Amino acid sequence: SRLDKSKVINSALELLNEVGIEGLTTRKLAQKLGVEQPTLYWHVKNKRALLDALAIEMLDRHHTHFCPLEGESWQDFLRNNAKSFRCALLSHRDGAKVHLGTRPTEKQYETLENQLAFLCQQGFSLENALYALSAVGHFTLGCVLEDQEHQVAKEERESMPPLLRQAIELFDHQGAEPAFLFGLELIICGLEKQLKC
Amino acid sequence: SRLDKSKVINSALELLNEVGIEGLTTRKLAQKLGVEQPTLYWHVKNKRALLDALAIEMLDRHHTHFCPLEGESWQDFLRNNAKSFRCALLSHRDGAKVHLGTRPTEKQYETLENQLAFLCQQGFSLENALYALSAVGHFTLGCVLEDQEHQVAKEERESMPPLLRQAIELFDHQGAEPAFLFGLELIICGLEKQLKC
Ligand SMILES: CN(C)c1ccc(O)c2c1C[C@H]1C[C@H]3[C@H](N(C)C)C(O)=C(C(N)=O)C(=O)[C@@]3(O)C(O)=C1C2=O
Ligand SMILES: CN(C)c1ccc(O)c2c1C[C@H]1C[C@H]3[C@H](N(C)C)C(O)=C(C(N)=O)C(=O)[C@@]3(O)C(O)=C1C2=O
Ligand SMILES: [Mg+2]
Ligand SMILES: [Mg+2]
Repeated sequence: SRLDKSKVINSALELLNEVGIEGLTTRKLAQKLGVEQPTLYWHVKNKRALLDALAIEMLDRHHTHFCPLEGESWQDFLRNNAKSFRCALLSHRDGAKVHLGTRPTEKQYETLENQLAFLCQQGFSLENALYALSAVGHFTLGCVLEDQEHQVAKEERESMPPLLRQAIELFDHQGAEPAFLFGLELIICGLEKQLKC
Repeated sequence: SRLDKSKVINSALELLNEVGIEGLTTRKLAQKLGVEQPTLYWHVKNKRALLDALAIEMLDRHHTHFCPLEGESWQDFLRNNAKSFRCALLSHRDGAKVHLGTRPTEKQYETLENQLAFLCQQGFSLENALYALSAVGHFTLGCVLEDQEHQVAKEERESMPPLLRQAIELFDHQGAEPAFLFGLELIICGLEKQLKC
């Protein structure tokens, strides 16, 4: 044990994959680290705090499109931002659940301010620009949550009208990705509309 | 004890409110009913099955706009359908989590077939019509999940750029409802677009 925040979060990320969000505990975490449970406090207070750092960490590694490139349309940006957010959530077991209920923190202030200012100078009012953000985040979270639940819920469970069958089979056969890429693009047309004003 | 499925689900709905989704168990349920745990099996196999019935029940009571009224635009219908779905999820503690990962069941076949056929005769292809449905459901679920988590997550936790502050305060001050009504309406403009074809 070199004893590191970075090693704790690494190890916690692994443990999340092993047991998932409900089964994750600080007790189980220290044991995986081969340390006593008081020691691990020097890095995490408790489960919520641990979960906040896991959520933060998943963005650090995977949410790469947190920032607009100039010349890149706001439209492409809401697109690539949602994509990498999605990508962040999917990176681990219960990724979307680990994010749920988190809020902006100090180290995101600059990223997030830039995010609203980028939209604003495109001509969205601050209000619509923050609603453009929540619509995309709510929608993306909704997709990954359903998509992520699908598997554990299919484990624990065991004939119809032909259009419904066709619809389910089309839905089932096409991944989460198209269902995701589709709504994403409906939201972007709503916003292309709104902005025209 | 008259011993009823209807009484079990009533009582389970109550228990969900008391302890929430993770703390709900069949063990805790029978004890609330004043019965032994074998007895309660004659109505529910296990937690997943219980959760499926709770999810079903919340739609029965509250998801009233499951069906289009002719003369009612598809647009008004996707609107009122999302609204009452939302309404279903919010009706109980962890309502949105209880739905997560559920799938269409036999008694929904007629409702749901009608739902895709209604859109189809409006001129959506089956595929887009099922994507119009998932976009709205994913988005609605994403809203209520975040909205529902907000409170428990605020219990268990403890300064910034002024536009971010303004954005948070605007966001915070305006309920979940506007953030919800907004994305909903972006999705509907995307679909008003797509259909034009
Ligand atoms: C293909 N078909 C669209 C599927 C496929 C997988 C699914 O997991 C689901 C659907 C239909 C949708 C219908 C949506 C609908 N609406 C968009 C809210 C809806 O009215 C209902 C309902 N029972 O009225 C659903 O079951 C629903 O909430 C739902 O849970 C679905 C759902 O779980
Ligand atoms: C007002 N502002 C938009 C708020 C308010 C409450 C919130 O709970 C949140 C935001 C910003 C959004 C930004 C979205 C952004 N995007 C739409 C995916 C985003 O890029 C980030 C990010 N850190 O890059 C978020 O924090 C974000 O995922 C997020 O978690 C937010 C979030 O949790
Ligand atoms: Mg967030
Ligand atoms: Mg569903």
